[PDB]
Amino acid sequence: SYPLSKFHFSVEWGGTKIGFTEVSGLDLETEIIEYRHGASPEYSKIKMPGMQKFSNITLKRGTFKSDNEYFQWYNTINLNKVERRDLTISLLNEEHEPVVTWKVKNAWPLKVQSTDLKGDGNEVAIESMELAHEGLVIQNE
Amino acid sequence: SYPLSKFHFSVEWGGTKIGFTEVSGLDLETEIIEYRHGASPEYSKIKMPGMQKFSNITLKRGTFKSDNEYFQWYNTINLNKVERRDLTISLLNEEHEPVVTWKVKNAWPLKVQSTDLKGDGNEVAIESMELAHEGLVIQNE
Amino acid sequence: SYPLSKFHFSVEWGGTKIGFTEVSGLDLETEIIEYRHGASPEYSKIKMPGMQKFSNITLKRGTFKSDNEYFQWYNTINLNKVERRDLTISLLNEEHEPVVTWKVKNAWPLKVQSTDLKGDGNEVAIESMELAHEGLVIQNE
Amino acid sequence: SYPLSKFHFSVEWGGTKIGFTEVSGLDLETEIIEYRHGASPEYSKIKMPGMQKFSNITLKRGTFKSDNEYFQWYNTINLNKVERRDLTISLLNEEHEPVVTWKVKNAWPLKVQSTDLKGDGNEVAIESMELAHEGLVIQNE
Amino acid sequence: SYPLSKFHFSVEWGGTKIGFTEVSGLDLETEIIEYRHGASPEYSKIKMPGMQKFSNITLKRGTFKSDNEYFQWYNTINLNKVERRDLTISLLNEEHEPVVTWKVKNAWPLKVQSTDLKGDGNEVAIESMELAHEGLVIQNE
Amino acid sequence: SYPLSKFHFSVEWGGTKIGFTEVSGLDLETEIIEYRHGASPEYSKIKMPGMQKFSNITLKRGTFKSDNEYFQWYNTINLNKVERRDLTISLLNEEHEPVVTWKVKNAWPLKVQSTDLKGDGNEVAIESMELAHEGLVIQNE
Amino acid sequence: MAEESIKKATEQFVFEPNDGNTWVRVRAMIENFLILQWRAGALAGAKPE
Amino acid sequence: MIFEVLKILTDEVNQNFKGLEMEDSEVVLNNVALIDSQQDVATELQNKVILSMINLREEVTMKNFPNNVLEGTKVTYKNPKLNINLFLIFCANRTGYKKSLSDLSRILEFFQHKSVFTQSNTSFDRDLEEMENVKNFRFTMELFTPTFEELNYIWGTLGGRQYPSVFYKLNLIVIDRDATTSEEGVITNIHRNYETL
Amino acid sequence: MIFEVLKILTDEVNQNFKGLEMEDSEVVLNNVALIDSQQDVATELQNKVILSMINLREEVTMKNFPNNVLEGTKVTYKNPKLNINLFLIFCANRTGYKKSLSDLSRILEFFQHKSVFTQSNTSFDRDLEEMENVKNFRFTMELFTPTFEELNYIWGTLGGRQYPSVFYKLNLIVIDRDATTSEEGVITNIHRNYETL
Amino acid sequence: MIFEVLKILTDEVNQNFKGLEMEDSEVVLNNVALIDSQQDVATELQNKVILSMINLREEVTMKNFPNNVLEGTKVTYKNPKLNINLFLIFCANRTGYKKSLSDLSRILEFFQHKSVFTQSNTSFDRDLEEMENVKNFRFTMELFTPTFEELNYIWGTLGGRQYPSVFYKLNLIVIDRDATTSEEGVITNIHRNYETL
Amino acid sequence: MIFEVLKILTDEVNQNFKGLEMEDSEVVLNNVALIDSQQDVATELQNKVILSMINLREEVTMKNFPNNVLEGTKVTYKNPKLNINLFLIFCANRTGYKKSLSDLSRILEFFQHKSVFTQSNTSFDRDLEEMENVKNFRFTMELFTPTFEELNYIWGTLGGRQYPSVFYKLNLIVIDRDATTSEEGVITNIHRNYETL
Repeated sequence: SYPLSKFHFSVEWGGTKIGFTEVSGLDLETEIIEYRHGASPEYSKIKMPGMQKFSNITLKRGTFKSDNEYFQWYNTINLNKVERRDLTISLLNEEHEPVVTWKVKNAWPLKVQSTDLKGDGNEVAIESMELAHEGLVIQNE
Repeated sequence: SYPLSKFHFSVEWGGTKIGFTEVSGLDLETEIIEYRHGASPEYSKIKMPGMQKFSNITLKRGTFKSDNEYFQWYNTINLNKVERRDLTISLLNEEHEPVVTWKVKNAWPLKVQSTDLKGDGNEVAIESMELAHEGLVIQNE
Repeated sequence: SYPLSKFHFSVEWGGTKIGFTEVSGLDLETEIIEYRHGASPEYSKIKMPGMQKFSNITLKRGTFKSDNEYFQWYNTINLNKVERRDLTISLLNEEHEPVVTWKVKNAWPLKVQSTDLKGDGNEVAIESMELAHEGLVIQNE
Repeated sequence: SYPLSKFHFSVEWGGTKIGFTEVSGLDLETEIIEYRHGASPEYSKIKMPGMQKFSNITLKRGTFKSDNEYFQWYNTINLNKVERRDLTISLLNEEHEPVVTWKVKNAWPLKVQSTDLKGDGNEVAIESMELAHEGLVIQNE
Repeated sequence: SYPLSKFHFSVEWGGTKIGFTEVSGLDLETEIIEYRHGASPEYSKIKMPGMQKFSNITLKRGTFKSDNEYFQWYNTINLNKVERRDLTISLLNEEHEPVVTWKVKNAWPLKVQSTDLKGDGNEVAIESMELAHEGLVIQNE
Repeated sequence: SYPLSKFHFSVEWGGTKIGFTEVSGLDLETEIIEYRHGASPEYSKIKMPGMQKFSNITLKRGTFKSDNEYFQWYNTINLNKVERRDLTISLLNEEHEPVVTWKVKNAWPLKVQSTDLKGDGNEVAIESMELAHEGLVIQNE
Repeated sequence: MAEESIKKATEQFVFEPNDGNTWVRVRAMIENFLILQWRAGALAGAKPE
Repeated sequence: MIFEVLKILTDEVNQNFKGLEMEDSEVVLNNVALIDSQQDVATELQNKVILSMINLREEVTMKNFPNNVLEGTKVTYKNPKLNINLFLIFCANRTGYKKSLSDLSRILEFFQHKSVFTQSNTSFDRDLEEMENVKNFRFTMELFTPTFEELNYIWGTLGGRQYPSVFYKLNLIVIDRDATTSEEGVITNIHRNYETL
Repeated sequence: MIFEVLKILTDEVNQNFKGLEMEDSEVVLNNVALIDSQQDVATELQNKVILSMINLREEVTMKNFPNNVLEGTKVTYKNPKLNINLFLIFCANRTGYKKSLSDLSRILEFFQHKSVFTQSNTSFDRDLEEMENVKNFRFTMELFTPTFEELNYIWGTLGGRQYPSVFYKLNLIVIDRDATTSEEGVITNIHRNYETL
Repeated sequence: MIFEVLKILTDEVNQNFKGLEMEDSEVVLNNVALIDSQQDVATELQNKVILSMINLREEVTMKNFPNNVLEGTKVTYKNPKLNINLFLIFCANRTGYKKSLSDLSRILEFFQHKSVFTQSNTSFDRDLEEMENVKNFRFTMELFTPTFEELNYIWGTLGGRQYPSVFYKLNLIVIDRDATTSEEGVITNIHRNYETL
Repeated sequence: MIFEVLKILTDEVNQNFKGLEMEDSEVVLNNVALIDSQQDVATELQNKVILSMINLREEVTMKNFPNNVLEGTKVTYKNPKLNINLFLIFCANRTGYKKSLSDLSRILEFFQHKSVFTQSNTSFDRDLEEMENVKNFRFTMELFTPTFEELNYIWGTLGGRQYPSVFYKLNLIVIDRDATTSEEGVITNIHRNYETL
């Protein structure tokens, strides 16, 4: 058929703007359990799945005037309480409709990083955020 | 004679499509046992083979519409249960017949990684999978 | 709209001059607390926010005659006593007015680094300072 | 006189073909024993030789049709038993006669690595083997 | 005003020649002490200065005939005794007068490194020395 | 005056040939002892010299027919016995006379490394040796 | 018992091409079954060979 | 299919200039490297926009796909298809420098609005005799902007004197002869023999 | 909008030379690579300052922004807008070498004082017929100084013989056709069905 | 064997143009770097496709193989054989630019279908006097697509003005003089002497 | 000894063409960079194979070897000898392109069979007056194949238009004036004095 490209995408996160520059960290991983008893004629181990793990998601975008959304979400931490959100990330075709969707439950931010300030170059300001979550389901149909 | 090249190959994994971009991790390794008693006139050790090990196999391909095969295999994990498959990887000649075959028993996936999303470049989406298994036999005749 | 650039900025630190070359280390981070009891049908953990952390801020500028400000602040350390200051860092627009401000409380210096001396190159002298602090608030409105 | 070059060589290993691409790991090493008593007017230690060590040897060559020699040697491992061989590696002159010879006793393979499969490049398949052994003698006369 | 450059400098160390190629390691650093009691409404720590540290200074120059000054200073070590010297390092202006001075007390050498010998290149011989000391004061007025 | 270059040198080691390609590892180093009592008005430590250390010397040269000198010296190790030699390394002027001499006592070899064999390049064979010793004195007069 | 399992392994190829790709897959499926029976102690022999 | 895809693309840009009532702007297929060669080709290039092909690549994700056909109790064997990406340039060579900057805006505006081209989308003349081999196609256009090091490589092979230009990347021309190598019958009888070893 | 932004910028520099009572200095829009080409264009370039466009880039932070419009109970769909940065050169080509160094100081002095340009700021003639499409704009100018390796890349595509020059970077030309692809009505009825599974 | 392999390859492409009833396309063996040299060779290159050799490499995996022969109780010694890979270009130089793009599709279509060439496969004239030294051969053809940095290297040694082109990589030309250096007899008597040391 | 080694090597290749009964192929020592210079040297280069020297290096493993002589009770001091490696090219410049590819195979076939050259091996004329300084020599020839980046460096210093060529690496030309700097007598009396310190 025709392979998909990765430069057209959108993110629904509960803010005003959905345009970002990069997304990373959409992975699934299971730990392994191994076993061997002494009477086996093979001298290697047998393997089983065990407990599951999820990794943190990083989002990056540019800095604009009168948009303090990253800091407003991070400011809802009060001792053990936070505002948890659903996160929907889609890969789009040429008529801007979803093709592959990543569905994330119970997300909250743990790290907010601002831009660094340099005098000599010509560069725009990028802000970054890291999210913790409790599960991910991939839909491609 | 004439050496073989490594860009024409196929993978039988229980899915619909057999065309991939890269395969790695087809290795065999044995641990070592060492010994010396104090009366030996050589001042070094003697060596024996012991227990055997196998490494994980990584497979990569492109992302296509309406193909969610990677996630469908990973979704069969229920506590300690999974669907284990046989895996056959062949190196092909010019008339598309097998020459060197790697035969793998009892495979199941442990890590599924999606593409990252970037705005500035021109790049296609690649997905990757890591497999655990319990043995490998090489046939070249 | 129009993205912001990162080469026009100012720092109010209690000294005479406000022009610097680079600023880094303006971050916020929260540690994570995890939990699972044995009867849960999901085989992963749930996540909470815990204690908070702040990172050190680095400032760099050039070396000028009759300006020993870095060493004068570092020389106020007497056993457990120091002069703690408020720090205000702003990103400016084309008419030199603040847009994004970082507000820092209770800062004091812990490392002062001088230039290195080299004979062969053509290079100016840069001095650097590292600051410890007790909190940061971002204002963009 | 005239220095020797390192691109013309042969390996006798008990197989059919003696032409390889690279050899590494032909080293000798002795551990050290140190001593000082408190009455010595020098404030450093005296040194003695102790026990001896040998490192593993790696061999690389190309992949050819109907040559499974690497796997046939590795398949003779049965619990603690293996087929141990003598290994003779020579550096040759212009009339193809030996000049420097490395003589190895009691060799057996512990790691066999196949090629990786890539679609985009133009590359030949290389296989590699790692050997354990119990001694090495250099002859150059 | 006008920034200073870093290629014109001098070192007074008790030897005959004052011209060197590079100087590094002129730093000041204080360790940190942290505290929190359980009743505080902020969930981060408060910070104090504690004990102070100094780093080693490295000096480099070229090798000349009949100048063994580096080895003559290192040869004064007799058990716990050494000849300790004062060290004055200045940055000079265009009429060769001091502008920024680093004043070092109680210096003695701990490492002396000679040049390496290579046949193929065209390179001069550089010798290097590392110094331990007990304090540093910066004067720029 | 005029700086010295580092490509003309000789080594007297008890063999037939004195021409080598590179020498490294001619260093001197002393460990440090630190102390502070609680009543001192300075909050840093005082420093003393302690025990001394020497590092290993590496020598490299080319491989020639009928010269097995490296292996003949290494073959004199019998349990704790070895043939210890004096080593004299000189830097030469234009009329081939010594200028800077390094004098080494009680040397013996601990590692002998042969060349690696590669088919594709054009390269000569280099052998390398590592030496342990018990002292070094520098003479430049 | 062994025949029931082997039969299922070869029935998967009823209308497939009769060529080298098939022959390799058929053999691999059968050997993996027999190796597991050997590992469990059903068959005699020091090694599957 | 290289000439037929680029001839179709040339007609779509020329139709867009017609709807905007611009009677001076026309795109021509030729090569940019002969603009100042002064040998018999440069007179066709004057006062025009020139479209050219500068590079060819191969799509890697589809390289190992098979191409056999099953029908009834019979199989026919074929070779795998070749898939090719292109790299293109639009080079404006008008008499006035101000007129070249106006044509480059129109080309940037046209591909901003329409990026997918099919056999049902386009308005090329199907009856033309040179276009008798084309059946079904689909390709996309994507804007490509190089760095300063890459511009030095590109104009280093075209003369060393640049012109106002835009660069595009074309996706998936399919090249396939579709010839038969062999025919065989499928498996219909299975025999199994067992022995006690 | 590429020609109209650069034509506006050319008028602002020429107005600044008028207020300083310098009647010899004028800026012209043409391309620098044809200064010594000796074919029919070089006679216009003599004894003038030349402004040219050397590169194009795309702004990445605004690439995935949507562009739909909601009104009443109806939605119209449009494609996202394209945003472009430029890289420019001012090349002085006066008869005297001393006169070229004086004009480069004036251009550096002018952009030091004024860096933002809007539709209310500028003094170009709005009544002119070639400028009938411009409505609203805002761009900034920023000085760019390259290293020795970058100067070799830039003058490698312009001939290989440099001239006294300054380089500038222009921000945000907006390119958008503003055409409609579709129209639909919004959600006004919701139905929910439940079953016991 | 360099000339004879490339002469055989030239005939196979010319036979494929004949079966497609194209009477204008012919491939010629010459060098691409003299297309615009204007000294006595360029008149042969006009309106043709040109095949040329641009590089030579050596196969490393077969370098240390021996070549001795044993027969009876006698051994003859020979030097090891040399094995060479080639890098080739097909450069289209037709009068019309549209005709060059049509010939490049045909060459890409031909090697997609047939990639192995032997002494039994090919249709060259065996009776020709220049081909009296060829006995047995086998080589493969593989498509090679370079990056933008590599194209600058290749066309930097051919003039600096590119043409529509495809690149191929040829495998294993065998070069061997097959001359005898020595003859000796094999081991037939073994004697062993033992002493008490 | 640079001219005399290369003159000997030129005669060995010309003798090999004579034994194969080829009366058109001759190798000439000149420089490749003046093939199309069109000033008085190019007429000698036409329809010939040209051998040239492109680089010089120094052997590092023999650099610090001494060169003193002991005889009787007397020592003479000399400077150490210089050892040099060469890099060479064989460039075919025949009238026909097919004839150049045939000569390159013969040169590759010749060095495959014979790689060591001594004063007893070769067939050059010893009686010739220009060769009166040569006494004893030994050198080897080894084939060198560069990458695409290296070919751009080599042909960048020879014009920028390549020809069919092979590259070789020559080992160990010895350069030594063999002059005396000093003479002294050896140690024959030893005196030792001891004191109690």
